[PDB]
Amino acid sequence: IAFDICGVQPMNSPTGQVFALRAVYKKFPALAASTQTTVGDIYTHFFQETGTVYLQASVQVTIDAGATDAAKLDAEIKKQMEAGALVEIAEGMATSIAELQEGFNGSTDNPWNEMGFRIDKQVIEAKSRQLKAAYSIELAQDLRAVHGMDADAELSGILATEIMLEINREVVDWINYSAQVGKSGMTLTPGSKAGVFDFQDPIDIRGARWAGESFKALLFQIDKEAVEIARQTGRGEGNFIIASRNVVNVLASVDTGISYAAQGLATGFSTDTTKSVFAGVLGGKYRVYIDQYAKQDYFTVGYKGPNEMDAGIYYAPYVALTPLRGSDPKNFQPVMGFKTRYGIGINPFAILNSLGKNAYFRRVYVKGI
Amino acid sequence: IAFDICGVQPMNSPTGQVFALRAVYKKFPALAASTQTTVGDIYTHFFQETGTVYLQASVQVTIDAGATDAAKLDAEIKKQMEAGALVEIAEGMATSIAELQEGFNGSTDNPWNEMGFRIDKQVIEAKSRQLKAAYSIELAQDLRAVHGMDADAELSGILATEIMLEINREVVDWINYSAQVGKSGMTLTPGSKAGVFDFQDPIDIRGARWAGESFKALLFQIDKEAVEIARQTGRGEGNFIIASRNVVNVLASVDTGISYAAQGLATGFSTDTTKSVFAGVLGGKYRVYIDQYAKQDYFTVGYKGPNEMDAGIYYAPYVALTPLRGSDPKNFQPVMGFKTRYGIGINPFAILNSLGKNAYFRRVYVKGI
Amino acid sequence: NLIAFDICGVQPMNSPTGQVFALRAVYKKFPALAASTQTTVGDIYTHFFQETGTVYLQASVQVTIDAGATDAAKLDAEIKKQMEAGALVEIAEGMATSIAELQEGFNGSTDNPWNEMGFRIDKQVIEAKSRQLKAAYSIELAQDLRAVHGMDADAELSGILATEIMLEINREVVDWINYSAQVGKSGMTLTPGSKAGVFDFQDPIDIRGARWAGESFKALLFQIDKEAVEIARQTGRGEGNFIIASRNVVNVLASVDTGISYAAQGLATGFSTDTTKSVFAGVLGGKYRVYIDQYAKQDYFTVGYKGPNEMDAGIYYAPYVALTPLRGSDPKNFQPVMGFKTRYGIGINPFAILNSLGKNAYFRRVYVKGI
Amino acid sequence: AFDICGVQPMNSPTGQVFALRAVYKKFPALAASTQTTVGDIYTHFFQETGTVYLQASVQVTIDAGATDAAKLDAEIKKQMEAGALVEIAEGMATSIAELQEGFNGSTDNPWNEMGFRIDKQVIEAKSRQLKAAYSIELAQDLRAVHGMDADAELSGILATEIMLEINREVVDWINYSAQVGKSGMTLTPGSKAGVFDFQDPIDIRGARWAGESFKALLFQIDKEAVEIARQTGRGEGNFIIASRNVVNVLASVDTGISYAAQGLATGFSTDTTKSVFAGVLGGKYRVYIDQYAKQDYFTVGYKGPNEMDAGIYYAPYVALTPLRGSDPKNFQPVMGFKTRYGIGINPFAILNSLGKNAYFRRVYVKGI
Amino acid sequence: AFDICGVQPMNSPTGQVFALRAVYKKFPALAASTQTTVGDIYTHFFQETGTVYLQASVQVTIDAGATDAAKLDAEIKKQMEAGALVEIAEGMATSIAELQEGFNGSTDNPWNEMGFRIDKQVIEAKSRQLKAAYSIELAQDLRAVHGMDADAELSGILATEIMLEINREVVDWINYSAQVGKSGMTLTPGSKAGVFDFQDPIDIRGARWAGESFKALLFQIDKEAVEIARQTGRGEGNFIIASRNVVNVLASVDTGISYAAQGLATGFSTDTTKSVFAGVLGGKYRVYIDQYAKQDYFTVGYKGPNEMDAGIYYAPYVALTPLRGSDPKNFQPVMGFKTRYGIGINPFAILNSLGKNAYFRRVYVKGI
Repeated sequence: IAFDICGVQPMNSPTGQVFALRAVYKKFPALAASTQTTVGDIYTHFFQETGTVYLQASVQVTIDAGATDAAKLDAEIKKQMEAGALVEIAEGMATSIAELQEGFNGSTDNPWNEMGFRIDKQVIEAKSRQLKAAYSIELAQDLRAVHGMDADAELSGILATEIMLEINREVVDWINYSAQVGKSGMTLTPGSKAGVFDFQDPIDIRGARWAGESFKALLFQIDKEAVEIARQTGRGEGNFIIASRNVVNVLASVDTGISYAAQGLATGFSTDTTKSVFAGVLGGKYRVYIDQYAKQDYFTVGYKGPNEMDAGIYYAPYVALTPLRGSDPKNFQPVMGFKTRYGIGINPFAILNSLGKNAYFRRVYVKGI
Repeated sequence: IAFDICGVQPMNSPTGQVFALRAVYKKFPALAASTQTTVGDIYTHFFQETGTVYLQASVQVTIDAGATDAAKLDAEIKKQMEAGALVEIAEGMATSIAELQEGFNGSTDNPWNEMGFRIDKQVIEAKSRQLKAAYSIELAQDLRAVHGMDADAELSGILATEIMLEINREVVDWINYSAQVGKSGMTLTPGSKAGVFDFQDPIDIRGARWAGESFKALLFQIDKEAVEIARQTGRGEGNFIIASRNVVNVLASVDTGISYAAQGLATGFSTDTTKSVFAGVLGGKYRVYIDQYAKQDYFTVGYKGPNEMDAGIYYAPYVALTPLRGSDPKNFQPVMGFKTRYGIGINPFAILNSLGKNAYFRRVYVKGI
Repeated sequence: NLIAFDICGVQPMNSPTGQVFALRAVYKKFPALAASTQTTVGDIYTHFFQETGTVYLQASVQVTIDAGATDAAKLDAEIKKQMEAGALVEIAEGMATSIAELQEGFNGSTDNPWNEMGFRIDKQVIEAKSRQLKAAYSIELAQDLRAVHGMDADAELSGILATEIMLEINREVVDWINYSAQVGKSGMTLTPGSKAGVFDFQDPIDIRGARWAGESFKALLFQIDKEAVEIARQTGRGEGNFIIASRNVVNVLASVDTGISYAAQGLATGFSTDTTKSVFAGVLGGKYRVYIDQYAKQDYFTVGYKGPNEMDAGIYYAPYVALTPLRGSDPKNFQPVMGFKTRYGIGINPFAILNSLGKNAYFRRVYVKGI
Repeated sequence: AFDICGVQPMNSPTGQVFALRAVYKKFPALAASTQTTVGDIYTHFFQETGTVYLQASVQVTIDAGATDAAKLDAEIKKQMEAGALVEIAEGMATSIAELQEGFNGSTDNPWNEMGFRIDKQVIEAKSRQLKAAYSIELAQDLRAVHGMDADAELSGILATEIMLEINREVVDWINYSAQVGKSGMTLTPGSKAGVFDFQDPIDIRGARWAGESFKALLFQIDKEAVEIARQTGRGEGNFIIASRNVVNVLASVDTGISYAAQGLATGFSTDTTKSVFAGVLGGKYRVYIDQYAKQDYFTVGYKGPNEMDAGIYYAPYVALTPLRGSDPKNFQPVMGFKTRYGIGINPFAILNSLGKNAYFRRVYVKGI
Repeated sequence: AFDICGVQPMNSPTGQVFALRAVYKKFPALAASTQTTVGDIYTHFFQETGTVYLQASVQVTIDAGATDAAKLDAEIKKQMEAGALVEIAEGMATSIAELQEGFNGSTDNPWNEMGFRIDKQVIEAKSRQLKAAYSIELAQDLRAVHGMDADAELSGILATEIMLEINREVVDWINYSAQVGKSGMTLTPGSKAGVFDFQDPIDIRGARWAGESFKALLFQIDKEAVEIARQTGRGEGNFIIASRNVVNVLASVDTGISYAAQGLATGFSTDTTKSVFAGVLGGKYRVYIDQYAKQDYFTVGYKGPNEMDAGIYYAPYVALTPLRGSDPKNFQPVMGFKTRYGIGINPFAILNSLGKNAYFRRVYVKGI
């Protein structure tokens, strides 16, 4: 039943389609020897080391007029930077120019720009899941005769649960195939291991002591992943986490009164285990699932809007729990099960071109728990 | 009453039977010199140190075509890895291939959809148990004369308590016998001692500082056992813990106010002791009961579903607390006593097929408390 | 003014001599593992290692243990490897029980296996043992206590003395508890680096490597729980329900778990309005009802068990007489006396004072150093 | 992102907004042989480090033989070490000015204008507009396949995008005009003059782990808020505009300063509600997430209760006026909207906006 | 405006206020061969680290063969370790003094006295005035454009400013009459005699990061508060007046000491109302922001329940009295406000006030 998690847009035919709100997808004069900068303006300089900077003047200062040697010029600029005379910003300076130029050169013309979205569609097959039931008469006969049980019906209900669990696994698995590698690039700590959050590694845990602090550090990496999702998808920051039992046990220990075992269950001695759902209030940024089938130890930060076209992944059921019945006359032993067909969708990002591309999701390997 | 964690059903006739819902029960091309990786694709390489890792490309980078020296290749791969160009993931690869291959050329066979269960039944006798009061007239005369007591009325309450305790012991005993050795196989720490958790052993306690962290390390092993139960049963994570008083007190010392001492009785100066129930729920997940008769010191993790038929162990009280009364003329001392006939059951897993074999339970010996 | 025996049985007398009752409890060839043995999962074999005697090993893996290991040293080596591999698992008494039940259960019979309730239940005779005190005071104070303070003199002395005799009998009970208590932190309750009967806060072993007092104090509690368990096991009645401990120990215990003891904040706020320090401090961890031994001689605590039944204490006191007055004067100086006598009788669960000293299963005493 | 600025809406371009624009002593030298008077202040230029004022705590003669300035400095240094002379700067500069005014005070007629100029600006109701630009087949399929409202939904998206762009623009002007923060008056001498680097021991003041480090940024924020208070003459920063990284950091401290929200915390896909403020940091700064942050930064700004006390203005005239049509090159549908509002700024003398806006301080952030 | 001072409001200039102005051991040596007497206190000079005062708990003979001061020190030290001899310094001086004073007590004729003289100061109702200078066009536009009462609202600003300016002036005088804080009795030996540098281990008592460094300032504040009690004879500092930076520092320490008036922040600057105390530092000192702080600093001061125990007096005579007219030279309207109040301090003797007033101690701040 792990479909609330994504868009569904159920099909009424295989191939068969879903929709997604796919996104559309520094010129400063000079900072130079003998030039007096003007306060509030910005000048550009290439340092002999580490490329260029863009510095805003706070001080109207003439910089080393005799510095025909960049080494001297660099030194004076550094002194002026220390002085606060000249201050470095990078992309933000690009912005100031863009705003400066468009403001001063603004005109009516007819510059209707576009919503930042391509908006697109996919044709998907109603991919199915199932294998043969094979159950006996005698069993069914005694379940009813002994306890008044509905026999086959109960067995069927169990089976139906197993179907949903297998689907849930597939949905999650697809997230974890299409998801981009998290804790990478824009989301790395300079001293990191490039993709693994190692609780025993001071860098990943930002120098944390005690489980309290290192656990918060994990959530911090999660916040970073959510931001990258916003940066690449344009739909806002990551809105959910799917994670291994180890990860949730850790995150559950952050903010304390957040993740639940649905302990009313245990209180009553396993009254309804509901092992298909989530349980809680971690932070306030991510909806969350406890992946009981996690192969080892990881988390993935995802996103989902209120609109079904704003998932980045889709579950579009065509056939669900459609009963299959029969028997083999050689012994008349019965067949009871269900057929299903649902198919998946994945925002294009242009399965081979989905693997490692899905900007709505970032997958991180977890170590050290 | 141990009968919170077993199936009951029960029997209105010995021989006689119970039901049990029994279970039916990394290939990448290469990461090598001169190969330009493709973003999202996964490449494999065995390092001269560490061994094989699998890295997922984030960057379309040629891995040093001149790195014909495996040492040089390791250096280049490591460099690209540090760069975040190639990121290490472990289980992620195992699952990625499985879907890639199945998706690409999958099929359906003749999938009259199933549940991964055989579901079966076991015939049981109403195995008896019985106790005798074994008391004298002289005692009875004075309990009445001295305290105004109803003599064997009290002995009866004690005796009844004693027989139900013995029954409860038998349930626990069979769980402990049926349990597979825990902290074994899939649940071992490489430096571990095979089936025993030793609080003085830095491996078992994961380098823990003082009792606080060490006690939590025990909790950690318990969760690992609970998972193994889910893996083998196909039903779910352990729902209860049976453990020695030492272990329960240990578990009670971490994960806050879970296990209760029935503090109202302590406050009132032993108005009762009520030492006959589950102490509480560990992690909000496992009901934990005290093994009042533990042979050594230990814990057992077990699973119990909502269905009585999903216990792994069964108890069927056809006859219980039937009083006996009389005298024996040789000493003419009174006769008072109790008898019961309940029988036990196991999930057959084909007693001979459950001792040290039953998937529903895992048992670990505990040292060092 | 309190008995401080609210953790023990009374069974009061109607005559000296005099008696109490107590619910005294009544009180398989695993086949040798050998070279070439093909084990079977769940089966248990006996193995004698050249070092440290025997173990019992359960198969987790259906494996042959080196048929060429005719040398016990080789057999041990293969076994150790199989243990490292998780193939073979060591448990001792925990196995003895499974073999016993399988064998006894399978080969059982209706016959006549009626087992007894696990209780003997017996009685003791107690004389109304007496204790007594005198005021030993002077008349000149009685005269001026009245003239100067408006005091009732003798009346206050009487109250003081009555208090003292009650405190002294309560002290006597504690001494008997400590006398009879078994030594705690002993046998079943020892760790490998332990010191047999004493918890030392300056000893890294006792504090289990604790960081500062918070953790060290908790370590003391952990030892207390272990004591409670051993008591439970030996008496067959369950975990210790109360603690008697010295001022230093109690203050330590009250420094953890936030509110186990009453601080007597009403009393303190009002500047010692009525101290009544003859009362239980409160409940440790919500588990043990704890009383302060205001007369502790060394520094210590005793953990003990008490059921709801007066016959389930392990120690008994049967008040026959209390505060019977004395009045007179000593002609050697004609100074006055006031006084009291009590009579009560005490008992101890038989546990067979000869069978009491260091033998009383309901209690475990541990000394504490380093506070 | 207009509830953090004055609005003063237009009913005509040009058009204008109003703002509460603010209007905008020889201590005797200490010398050799001079005995100080306790509590008195003297001027002294050290050969090394220049001038300080020296306050006497001790009535001490400063080495009558100290002809050489080097000797005079040495005796002063010794007297300083001894606590006899205390080295101070501007607190005294004000003390003497007030002392002197007291001394030379006179009834006269010293009426002084409250320190305000109070002024106005003429503004153009600058327009903005976006179009749907979409294929008809898409719209036909959206409806035909799932009963979606097709072009109607695109219209809703577009209206949203326009509003987001307007907020974007307001932020961009704030970050155009904002002064450079973590500079001047708000620097630690060992700092990088404008960038807060979480990997840099100085910026984080040697903080132990993230908790303390995150607070260190909030401390820098308070320093910025103060500089704003000082320069505007109206009060400390009241709000923050920041990148998600910065907001997430600040939201990680002080338990509940940001919206805990706990309704979108463990479960699945109900909403994202991405149209609101993150909360109030420290109970002081209303904070909004810059969904278009280019790299990683934040700005601290002041906003008073009056329309005239924002330092920046947004004056809506026209909103979401629809466009409908098609592009004949392929006859594909067009929908869209146009708005008009216009902006303003405290004059501060966009010529006088760039890097001059006293109501705001912009800080570049890295290392998160 | 200030109102944490004595007010004793005047009904005339000159005109006066009152103030409750302040008036302002032969231990036996411990020695070789001497058996001590329990409870007695002996003095001993160790060859190293000066002297101690040791009280006998044990009647022990201190090594009669210790004729060598080095041996004597060793035995004394050992008996001290033994608990035989217990060390206290001034506490012993007090105990022996009491013994001596009690023992030799006599009526004689030293009737003692409250250690006060109590005095009076005549003060003028010093005036202050501000102008409006509002133009006609401004008024026409504020009414025409926003429906504003123009001059009336600008007047509210003007009146507020004269109130604030006086409040500022009162504080300024406190900051000059105050004695140098972090001086003498309140210094760390390695200090700079009056400035607290949050980056300097000496001032921050070895503290790690801003958290503990900031806490170290609280320590210095408590030291100042004590010095005030020591010299005033009336009590320890009760309040802190400090720069925004310092108040923010204090706010960050122990958290609940001061508040943002976060309801105003929450409501988007409904008001700022920052004319009241931020809170109470540590639950001990009421703390308020000097929004006009010149550099960066804090002053610790004492205030008794009696107006005459303030150390500073403000005795308002005239306040916020409006000016009305016009000026035909440009024919613009005339508005403004005036006050009269008068101030003074208790010097415990600005000529006799600067750097002298025991009620207050002022410290410079660096390194935040």
